[PDB]
Amino acid sequence: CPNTVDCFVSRPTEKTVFTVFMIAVSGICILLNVTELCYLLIRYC
Amino acid sequence: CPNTVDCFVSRPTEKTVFTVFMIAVSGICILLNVTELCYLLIRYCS
Repeated sequence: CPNTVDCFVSRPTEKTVFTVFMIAVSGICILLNVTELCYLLIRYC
Repeated sequence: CPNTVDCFVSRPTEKTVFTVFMIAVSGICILLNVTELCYLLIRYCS
């Protein structure tokens, strides 16, 4: 590409919406998995 | 034009050759007119 070339993304807003959905659910899934580890690591140890 | 755009000149070498030719001949015309001042001045200086 000569110098700097401007390029344009397809459906940036719709992709952002679905990205936020997947990141938020993954963060929730992390918390749901940490608590189970916390419960299992207070009885045994 | 977005950012910097590359553009290409038509016949740059041919145009440079004629540019040098015009500049050189104009410089000669300058010298050929300065001497006429010297010839005119020495008449009124001596």
